[PDB]
Amino acid sequence: LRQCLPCGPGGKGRCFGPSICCGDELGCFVGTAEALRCQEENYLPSPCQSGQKPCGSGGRCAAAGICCNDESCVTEPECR
Amino acid sequence: LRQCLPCGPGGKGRCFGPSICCGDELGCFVGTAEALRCQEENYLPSPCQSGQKPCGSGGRCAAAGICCNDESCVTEPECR
Repeated sequence: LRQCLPCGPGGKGRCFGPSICCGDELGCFVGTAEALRCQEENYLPSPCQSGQKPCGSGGRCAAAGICCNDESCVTEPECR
Repeated sequence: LRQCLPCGPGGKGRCFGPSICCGDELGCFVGTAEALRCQEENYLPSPCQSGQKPCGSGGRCAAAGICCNDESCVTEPECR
């Protein structure tokens, strides 16, 4: 599968959704200027590979201590 | 009730959780440096007033198109 789109400061983050941009050390940007690029995800039916640990309801440990699916993010200790 | 703590760039955002900082036009920062100040919320038992529309369950429209509670945020059109 294709890698998820790079986003945020220095492209250190990855798009987990159309409006979600996260990096392990950066945290998660939801609906901010940093996640603007991620809008392209809506035009790629191809699911992407982040390589992050699965979590919650079909989620992914998008960042340290944060579990996000394509539309939400929750603080999760298990993601540390 | 006390107003919620200010956070983010130019203090235009406010803390909805210990790790969540949002601004109507800025979007939401979950676990990012912008939300570091929000940790202080953990040492304030009393609830704060954000003056924002309710949403989901316990959630508040923290930003245009985003509903958040103390530990999570979700893209929500009802918040636009």
